[PDB]
Amino acid sequence: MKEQQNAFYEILHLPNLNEEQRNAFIQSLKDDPSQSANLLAEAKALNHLQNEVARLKK
Amino acid sequence: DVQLQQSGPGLVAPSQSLSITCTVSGFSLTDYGVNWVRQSPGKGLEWLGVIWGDGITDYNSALKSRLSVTKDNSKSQVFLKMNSLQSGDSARYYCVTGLFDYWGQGTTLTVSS
Amino acid sequence: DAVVTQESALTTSPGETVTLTCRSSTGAVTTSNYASWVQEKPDHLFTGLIGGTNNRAPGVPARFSGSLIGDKAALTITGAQTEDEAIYFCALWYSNHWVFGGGTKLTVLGGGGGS
Repeated sequence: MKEQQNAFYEILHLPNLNEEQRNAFIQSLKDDPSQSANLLAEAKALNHLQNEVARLKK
Repeated sequence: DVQLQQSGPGLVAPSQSLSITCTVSGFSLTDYGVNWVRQSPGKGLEWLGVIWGDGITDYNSALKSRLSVTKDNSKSQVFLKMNSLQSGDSARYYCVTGLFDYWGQGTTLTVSS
Repeated sequence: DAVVTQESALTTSPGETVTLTCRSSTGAVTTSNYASWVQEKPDHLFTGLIGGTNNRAPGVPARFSGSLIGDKAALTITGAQTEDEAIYFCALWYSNHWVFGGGTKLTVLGGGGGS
């Protein structure tokens, strides 16, 4: 519960995720809270890649 | 004007390890990631790992226990270390930016059987 | 354990349009695979072309473009030039690692102009 709360918070504050990606991680966290750690890591990686995309748009 | 310049010893035969330094200019390592990839003489491209702006590092899971990718944000340098080398690690090693958009010039490593 | 597959070879000629594709064994290629395309020319010289499905790297000529077509990623050269004869690799991101395709050897037959 608290771990899902923390995971929600971190995912919603990843600045470069788009809303489709955010929604997907939120739903995955609701479906399988025991996977929070892995899901959070995966979201951070997508955020990293989105940041690279923003660099290449620029 | 992005530039990735590779240096370091490459192979150090006294240990059986590889050390490569990638010096980057044109962007801050605090913001953007750097990949390492290799290409063997008769194979394709193999991704080794990436170090992101915040220091998080993702590794190739088949090689992770032998790999260390680190960086110095102030020197704009990224360091690849690969240990316990075998002849199958002979390859050209490249540092690259986050979506493979800019490549270093490569470092050749040949490990004898 | 994803496998990325590309055409082994394609042949074009100056001024034609050619599309190279990049297939994922796990299903459709999506935005979150960040499909990226690199060119290898002789003496092991690599140049990035497209990153994150459809973004041209700085300095890359306008004739290169990236897209998703059906279930695959695609690199299109609209008006091929003789210097585009090279090997083209695609890379796809899978949750926590990159996987490269085997590369496509593009032959550009004949002589042409270009940008």
